Amino acid sequence: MRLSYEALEWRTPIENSTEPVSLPPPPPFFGQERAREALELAIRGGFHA
Amino acid sequence: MRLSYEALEWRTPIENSTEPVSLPPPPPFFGQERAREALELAIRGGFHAYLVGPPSLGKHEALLAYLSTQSVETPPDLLYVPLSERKVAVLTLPSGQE
Amino acid sequence: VSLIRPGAVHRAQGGYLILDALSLKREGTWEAFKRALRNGQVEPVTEPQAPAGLEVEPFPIQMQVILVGTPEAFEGLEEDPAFSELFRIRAEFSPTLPASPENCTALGGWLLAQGFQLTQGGLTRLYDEARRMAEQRDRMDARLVEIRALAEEAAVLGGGLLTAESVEQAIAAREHRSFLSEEEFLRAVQEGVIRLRTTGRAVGEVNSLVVVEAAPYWGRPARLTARAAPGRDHLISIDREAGLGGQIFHKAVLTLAGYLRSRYIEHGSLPVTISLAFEQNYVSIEGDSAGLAELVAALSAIGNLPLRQDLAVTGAVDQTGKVLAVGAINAKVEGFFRVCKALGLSGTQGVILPEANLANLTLRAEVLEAVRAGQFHIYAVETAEQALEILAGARMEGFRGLQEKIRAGLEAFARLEEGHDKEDRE
Amino acid sequence: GGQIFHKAVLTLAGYLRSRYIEHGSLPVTISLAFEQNYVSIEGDSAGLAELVAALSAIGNLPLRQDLAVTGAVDQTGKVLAVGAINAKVEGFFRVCKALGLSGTQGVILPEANLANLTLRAEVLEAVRAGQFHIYAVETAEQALEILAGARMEGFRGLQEKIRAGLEAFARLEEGHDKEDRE
Amino acid sequence: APAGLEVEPFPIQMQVILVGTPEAFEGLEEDPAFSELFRIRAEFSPTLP
Repeated sequence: MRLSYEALEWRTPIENSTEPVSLPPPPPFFGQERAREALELAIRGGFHA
Repeated sequence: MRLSYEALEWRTPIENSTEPVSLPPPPPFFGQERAREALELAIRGGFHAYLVGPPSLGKHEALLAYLSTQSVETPPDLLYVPLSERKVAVLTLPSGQE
Repeated sequence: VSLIRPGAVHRAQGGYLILDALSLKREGTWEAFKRALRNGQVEPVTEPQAPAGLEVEPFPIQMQVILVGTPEAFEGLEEDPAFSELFRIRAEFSPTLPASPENCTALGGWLLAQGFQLTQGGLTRLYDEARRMAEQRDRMDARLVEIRALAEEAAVLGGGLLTAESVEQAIAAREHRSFLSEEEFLRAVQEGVIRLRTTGRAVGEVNSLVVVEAAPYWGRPARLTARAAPGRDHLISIDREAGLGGQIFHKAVLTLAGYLRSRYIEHGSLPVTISLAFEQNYVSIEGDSAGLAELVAALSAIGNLPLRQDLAVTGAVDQTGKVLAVGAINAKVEGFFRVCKALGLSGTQGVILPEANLANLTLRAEVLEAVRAGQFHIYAVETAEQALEILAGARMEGFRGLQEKIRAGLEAFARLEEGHDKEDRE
Repeated sequence: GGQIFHKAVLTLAGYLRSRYIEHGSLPVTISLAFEQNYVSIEGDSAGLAELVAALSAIGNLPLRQDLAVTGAVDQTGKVLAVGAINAKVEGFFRVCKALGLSGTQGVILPEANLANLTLRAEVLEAVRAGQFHIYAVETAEQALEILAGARMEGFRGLQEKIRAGLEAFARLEEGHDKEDRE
Repeated sequence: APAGLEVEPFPIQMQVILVGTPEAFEGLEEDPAFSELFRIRAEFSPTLP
């Protein structure tokens, strides 16, 4: 099938590229819940991770 | 054949998971009668033994625990005594005399 | 004289000296220690830059050396005959203990001596996980320190008390912390990057089960395609011919070739060329566990039998046509269950595995619950004919049977080849 | 030839052997060559390209040179996903733009790589303008239909042409045998 | 040095957290003493959703 431009347009659209952003810092290991949970377990247990 | 759940249920059933247990410590090399008998033979005969087995079996600690319960005759007191300012020899004394 | 610092042979005089043979071999001290034991005497080591040192009498060796180490460190050390001359008593540790209530009680007592707070359910779960690690229903893993490590992790998650829930949480966390590779594989399967079908029927396609050798505990399906073409008696293993073939894995392919050659004899050499491919694998296949899957795929390709894609197939098979036991059966069954659950359980997915692995089926809680609910099936077979019957959903015997269809397909391929020869001549 | 690349060729051989059975062993010898390459080929991404080239050579089907072909294919005949799809698509777009876009150049790639198509801005603009096409296929038959510009089904179809070419080659071989005997 | 000091070994009251690419760890975890000491594995997903 011939893919249309809409089916190939992957970029998230921009509407105001001149507006500065002000966002709070993300938590450490954001998007890495596996590593964060493993480190939490290692910290509670005093294990070597 | 289509295995039923009963034929696949391998876990030993639990009935009271909130009841604390109080069990006596097992003998050293429990379930390892071969190694225990070999070590017994090595101890009686004064032979040099060697423990073999897959890593993480707890061989090093069970060995120390088993040897601690053993009782060898009082070893003679061995000490270095200088026969001169340049020559030092080994002296063997009855235990508790050094 | 007062500057002589005592060593191990001095502190262990009249008793026992426990040494690690890996350490003795690693630091080159083995030869010096071997000479000391044979001499029965040794002197404390003196720095060679000293002018003359003391005329120190060699210290007598009145101890019993007990070298402890993995077998590899000892077959790497006993090749020297002086070792077997000096260390003659071999205390060998069985890697597994017989799973019995007495050994469960012994494990509980050992853990209590280690300082844990056990409950009956927690001890039972730990004992079951020991049997899990032993991969046998009637044997528990003797690796007590591994059980102690799991107990420590359960204590941390259980607040110091080893309840059944705490041990289950510890095991789940252990699985999850090393689940990244399986998570990526499941994501790829769902995205369609790795095309796997767990529903419907396909001809010559079967969901073989492999074990990721990068971490030899995660099993995952790898669909296997067999294509039958008339001509040479060759059974082409596309995987092996293109490298990607274990030394044992080559034996499985030859064994299947022999079984197919000897089983179907109504012509001369088997008139079909079967190409077997672990497709989208891109990695070495080492075991012979594919034997049953390859055999059923080849038989379906020969007979144009649409195999059920619901069922994964694992198990080695000899040229007699009988399914033999395989290792890591739990890993493969649970991996196929993971893939089926990710794509959505349909109530008919399952795994075909040898009867010889019944004692090795220590499945996870979720797999057992699915089996009990009827959302997952486990089929135990002893001959490849049984596995093909389960897959294609028909019996070998009788008219319109699977064996008759296979024979008809073989006749068709032989007719194609002989017609090629006939129009070759005329 | 990569260790994996060997598997792609054997998979194509198996697909061709099992798919076209009106004679005995497939009566054709297909020689596949990456001309002017002079360097090792490691992936199996060439599987679809090799398959369609072999099918065209068998059936004397003139494939469109406008379209590049990427994608692995199994012996079932179904196109499988490949890695670095963006790099290949954009490289072919670069080559087409260097030689001048004609409004029909494009790339045939597996449907399994739809989630992996994060193309550059220029390629997306060309696709939107109609100067570049992206074809997503799931079976090698679809790729051959797109390349040769005809359907396999029906009379004068691609499948019929492939069968006719196979018959011609088989006739050449059996004639060689026939005058060899007499 | 002639004899040094009779220094008592310093206790280890810390938690070691070894950080590295997987290659450096499958090149390091082949020794069973590693998995005995470092048991908690905090693994980082190479991609976030």
